Amino acid sequence: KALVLALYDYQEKSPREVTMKKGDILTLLNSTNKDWWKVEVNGRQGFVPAAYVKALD
Ligand SMILES: [N+]
Repeated sequence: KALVLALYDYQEKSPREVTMKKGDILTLLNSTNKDWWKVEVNGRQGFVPAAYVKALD
């Protein structure tokens, strides 16, 4: 699966979200929504704002 780059820190604020740090390389799981993408960070999966990551490939 594709990788995305965290452009900002984001702290999860709902049970379906996940936290990321700027510079993190996240695995993209689902980009079907315009605003929230499902990613894998560490060993957690959840949603982060699509604007706060950049797809690499
Ligand atoms: N998290």
